[PDB]
Amino acid sequence: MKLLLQNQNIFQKLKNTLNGCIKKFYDTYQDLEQMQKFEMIVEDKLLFRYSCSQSEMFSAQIQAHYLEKRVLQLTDGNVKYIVNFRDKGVLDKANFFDTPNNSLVIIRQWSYEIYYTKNTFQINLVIDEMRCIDIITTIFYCKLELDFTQGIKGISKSSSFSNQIYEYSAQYYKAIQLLKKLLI
Amino acid sequence: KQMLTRKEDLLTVLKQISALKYVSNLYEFLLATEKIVQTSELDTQFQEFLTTTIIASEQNLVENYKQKYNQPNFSQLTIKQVIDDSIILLGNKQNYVQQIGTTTIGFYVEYENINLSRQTLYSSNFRNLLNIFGEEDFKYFLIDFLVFTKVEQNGYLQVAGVCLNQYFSENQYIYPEIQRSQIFYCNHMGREPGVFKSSFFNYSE
Amino acid sequence: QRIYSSIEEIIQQAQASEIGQKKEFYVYGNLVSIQMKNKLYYYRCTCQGKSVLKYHGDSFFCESCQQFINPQVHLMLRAFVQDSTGTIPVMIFDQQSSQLINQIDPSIHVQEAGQYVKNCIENGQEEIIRQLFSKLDFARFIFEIQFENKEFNNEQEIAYKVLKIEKENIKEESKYLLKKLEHLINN
Amino acid sequence: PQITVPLNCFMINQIVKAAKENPQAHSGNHYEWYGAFENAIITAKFEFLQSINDSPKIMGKLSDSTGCIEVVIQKSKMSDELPEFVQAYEIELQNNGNRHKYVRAMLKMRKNAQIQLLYFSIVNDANEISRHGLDLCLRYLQRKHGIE
Amino acid sequence: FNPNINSFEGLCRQLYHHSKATVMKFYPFMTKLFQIDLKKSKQYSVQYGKENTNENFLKDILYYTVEDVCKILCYLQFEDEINSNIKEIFKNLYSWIMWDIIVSYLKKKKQFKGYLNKLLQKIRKSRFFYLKEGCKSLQLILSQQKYQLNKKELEAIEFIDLNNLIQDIKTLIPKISAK
Amino acid sequence: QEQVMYPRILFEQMAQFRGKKVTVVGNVCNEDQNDSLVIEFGPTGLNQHVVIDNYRRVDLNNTTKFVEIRGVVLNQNIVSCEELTEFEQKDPFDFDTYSKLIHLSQSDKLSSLFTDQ
Amino acid sequence: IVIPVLRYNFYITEKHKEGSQIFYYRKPIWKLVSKLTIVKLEEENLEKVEEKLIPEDSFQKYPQGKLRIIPKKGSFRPIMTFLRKDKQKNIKLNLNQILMDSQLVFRNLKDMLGQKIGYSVFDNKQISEKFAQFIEKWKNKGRPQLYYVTLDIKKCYDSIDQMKLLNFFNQSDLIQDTYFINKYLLFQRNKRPLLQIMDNINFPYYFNLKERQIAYSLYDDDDQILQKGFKEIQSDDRPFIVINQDKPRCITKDIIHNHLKHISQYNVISFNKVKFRQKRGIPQGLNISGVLCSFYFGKLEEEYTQFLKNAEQVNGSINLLMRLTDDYLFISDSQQNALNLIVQLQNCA
DNA sequence: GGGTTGGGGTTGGG
Ligand SMILES: [Zn+2]
Repeated sequence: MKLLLQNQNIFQKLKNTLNGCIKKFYDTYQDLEQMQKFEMIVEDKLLFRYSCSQSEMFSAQIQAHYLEKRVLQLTDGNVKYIVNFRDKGVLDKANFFDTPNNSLVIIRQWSYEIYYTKNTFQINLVIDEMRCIDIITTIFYCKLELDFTQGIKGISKSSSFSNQIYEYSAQYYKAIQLLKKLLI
Repeated sequence: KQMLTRKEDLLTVLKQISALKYVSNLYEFLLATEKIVQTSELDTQFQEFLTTTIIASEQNLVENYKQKYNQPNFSQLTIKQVIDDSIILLGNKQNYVQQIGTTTIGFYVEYENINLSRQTLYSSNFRNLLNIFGEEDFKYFLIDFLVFTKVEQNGYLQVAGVCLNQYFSENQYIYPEIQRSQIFYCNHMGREPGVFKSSFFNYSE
Repeated sequence: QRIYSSIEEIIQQAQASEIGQKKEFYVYGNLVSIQMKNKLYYYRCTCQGKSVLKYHGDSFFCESCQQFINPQVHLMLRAFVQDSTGTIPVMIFDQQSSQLINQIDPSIHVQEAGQYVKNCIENGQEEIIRQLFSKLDFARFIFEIQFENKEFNNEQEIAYKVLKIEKENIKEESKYLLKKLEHLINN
Repeated sequence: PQITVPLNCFMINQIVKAAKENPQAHSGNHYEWYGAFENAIITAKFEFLQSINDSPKIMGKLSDSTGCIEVVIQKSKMSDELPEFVQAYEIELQNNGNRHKYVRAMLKMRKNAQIQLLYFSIVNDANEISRHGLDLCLRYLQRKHGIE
Repeated sequence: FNPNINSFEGLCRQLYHHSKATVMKFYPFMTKLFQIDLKKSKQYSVQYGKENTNENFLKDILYYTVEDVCKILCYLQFEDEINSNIKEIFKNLYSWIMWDIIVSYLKKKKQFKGYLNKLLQKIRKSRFFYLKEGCKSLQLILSQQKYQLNKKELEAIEFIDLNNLIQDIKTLIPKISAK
Repeated sequence: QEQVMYPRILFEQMAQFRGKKVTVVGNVCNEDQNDSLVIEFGPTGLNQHVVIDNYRRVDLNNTTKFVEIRGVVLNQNIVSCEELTEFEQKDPFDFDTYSKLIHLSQSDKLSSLFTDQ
Repeated sequence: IVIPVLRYNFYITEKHKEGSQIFYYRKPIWKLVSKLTIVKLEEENLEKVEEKLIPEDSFQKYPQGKLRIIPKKGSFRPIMTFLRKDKQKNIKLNLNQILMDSQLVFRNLKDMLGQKIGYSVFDNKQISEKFAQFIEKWKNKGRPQLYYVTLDIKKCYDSIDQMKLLNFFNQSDLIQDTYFINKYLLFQRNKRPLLQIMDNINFPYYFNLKERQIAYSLYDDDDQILQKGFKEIQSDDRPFIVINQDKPRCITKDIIHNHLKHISQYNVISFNKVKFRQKRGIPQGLNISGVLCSFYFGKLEEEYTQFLKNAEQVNGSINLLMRLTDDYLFISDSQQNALNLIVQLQNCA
């Protein structure tokens, strides 16, 4: 079971989708009108939304969820992820067998979300469609993890212990630098 | 005389097996057990599922599952809880459909492998079936019967009961075998004709 | 004197352990849920035959000794040990498995256990074996458990094996619980 | 985070009373005592209770130094017999001249349902009482400190 | 053997040639079988006597295999809506073809020259008689007006009447044995 | 359908209680041989003997070695016998661990679980 | 005595078109034949190789193959096998056992390979249904005269461009990124009629048990394999029963790409303790070779057979084209169409 | 101290 999820290579899909989002934002905001750049720089609002393509779907096991903050935890093998979901409608669409916890699910589609906050940019991952397939009551002890709800601090954490995490953190930092260079 | 036919029915085929004594669809079994009545109304999809579902058992157990007036049928547990109770009751037996991809630890059951058939088990049709049946009778129906549900024009998927593959299973001397296959495809060549230097013919001296 | 650790402590140490690390522990727990789906026993020679050449008609011939040997059956069992805290899967070898078999049924001799199990299985008497295994459920003991962080087929894994199994006695277990709780209260 | 926790009759009583008095909890059968649980371990004397017109369910009684609880014993349906662990208690009771004894029982409870007792073993040593008490206190302390 | 591809004559010719190939293919098997006398084996002697154990065993095998093959061939050729009398007549015709091929091939072999040939000739004669009787009875069956024939049934009736299966088989043999 | 609260107390505090519906546990006495059942506290190195008048010494099973009584003490060393079960014990019963258990139970921090309030 | 003598003093094998008949040859004659065959193969497709060039990763990851030669009239017929597994370097499987996952994926591809992007056939059922459709169209036309042409490719496997195959694999959208493997047991009715009611009647008397594997994608596909777990084709209305299993597997397109690149570039075989390496094409004998060859040649034939797509309505001419592996068969009504097909095939070649 | 699932059987196309 662990091998099946490890063969998914979620990092490849994440890197490709991040590159696509960065390129699309770069080409779509080449106007470089100074007053427009100033006025879209506002606190706590989304600026762009890039939906992932059909090729990059993966499956993970739900370990925990939080309805008040719409925070959902995913894991596979060594790595566990903390992401957000659109709303309760995503949960209702996924015909959960008994409970969201300890259920194997497949992500039909998700979208990268970019936000400006505290004079910097944070990238959020939002799950849009969910589908449960079978219940897996097997606790996977993930030594390593990355957080999408804390930004660069939540991603660069524990980077030294995983080469893939290091590369993804470097890509994230480069994307942040390019975004801030273009907008400001 | 007996002729082969291009069209056949699963129930008709099953009735030709001597080992199985009771073969019927779910709807008629429920009517015989009086769990439901003809005057009662159900959804068309649920009725079709009941009609198409085929069950069988090695013995006639209609009386055992006869409706009891001692206590009515109301459900408060989850379908997963009922299935777990049935699996725990199964105990050490290790050839049943419902145990595929799962293991039992004491009074706790653990799922660790992917089973595509669990969707039918946990479907709303089976939920309504459990609502009609009751926990104590469902836990034993999942064991005493072989459950087959139609999912195609002619295909059926077994979801409960003993696995069908179990039905497809003082010594005497056996002489050795001549190793004739060793002759073929030998590309080795030696300076002096004879046999290989590794043979006991050449090893002695 | 001995020091006793809990299942959760063993689990945490095994997870934190690096590949190739071993450690032993002593735990108060109960055996439960012996598994029999896989093959229950294997064959080895008296001279520790690493390779046993399979033939037909119950013929055997070791390679580490090079004589016509009567096959020797070694019993292999999988079950789960669990305290009040947590549960883990364990490997039970020939000696311990025979010890439990003779304990639950004194009729069968110690090394006779593997042959008895093999005879029952081959003759087709599995109900007796199943009932005997079921009678061992929730059997309290004192367990010596060793974990190994090893890699199999280029895949990291952790394997738990039981080394010693002893008859349980409540007095020192209660004493250990008392001192642990007193320490917790003091802290 | 553990489904099995040890506690006695008084703890059962207070948990059931609190759950019934304050039912504004999650829509799940799990109880709430420093977490969710389904299994319990208790050591107390057991005695049969004679029910009326109730064949499938057998009513039990566990009196202890803190209180008394009622549990239900289930039996097989295809044939009418008793579980082996309770036949052992019955034969011991008939052998020892109808004398009750303490037992080490593991039982499962769910809200809006009866308390089912799955297995127990007769205990003949008095030190098991102290063992159970210390284990209960230690586990309660562990749960309280793990909640925080 | 798809009926959507070949006609009745084509199917008959295909079966004829395939059977002629298969009998020569299978001949070494009974040649090897005759190297062992089954009278020394109780398992076969108790079932087939002790005088002609090999002959009885071979006859039983051939008979049952031919019957199964004919049933499968009829199932493949026709649908369930076709008349049982038509199905039986075609099965008898196929059985007669197979048995005639086998008898013609084996009538010259020395090992089979004696006891077995009479039994095979009896089987072939029985098949011919049954086919003729079924063909004769089918006319009376259809004359009752109780059945309405479809296009395939009409085609089969026309084929049978054209080949004059009522009397004998000499008409169809040149058409099916042509190479 | 009813609740009776049966605290466990060592030798020293029946005098302070001066009569409550309680429970006590101890080993059976046979060196004295009174008409009624007499049990002792501790490892018998120190003399702490109490007698129950309701229950006769011999009517118990001969294999019985250890007992406990749930009932109200009437007077010092005299305790009423209402509920009585037997334990045959092949292993001497530790008393100090039971003592510390009773003390902890009497401690306010764990008293909430053992008794109400 | 007997077997060692025959093994040492003779090479024993079978010819090409002689079936299972056995033949014997003296050892020096076979040595001469081996030398001549090596000389023939070196000039065309095999080259002597050194272990320095091949990367150590693939060297320790993949086992090598063995070469066998069958006599032929005036020539030979090489056969390479991949049964061996390397005891060293922790190898427990052979090439086929390693690649059977990709074999399942390409077997799934074979289904849409039948009719979408070329004229490829794989079984007598497909051949028969195509023939039946053409026969029905011929009947509708009114039984006009017919003409046929037959031709075949020589050494199709060795004439496969590795770069072109890799490009087709990369740019082909019929292969999804990720797939899941499901195992299940299938019970199917046999060819035995139902008995009408000596007492011992069981399931094996009426059903045959088969083990099946399947690979499915995570898309919301029409066949909705996620709901059932099987994909079976039935030629009759008789029922069948399926039970699933609990051994799933995952395969990624990148793994298939790596396997294809390795087998195309670093294919190493041995002969008389002398290592060789292919220079062009894919090795025959691998479980994926037939499907890969069919796809590769289907690309070119669909490239060069544009006119056939519109011919049947441009002038209403009935024409039938099938290709089984490297063998072509074409029956039409227009001699002009046949000549055009021959010319286009020659141009494509 | 253990460990895919090893076979059985051999026809007709490529
Ligand atoms: Zn040896």
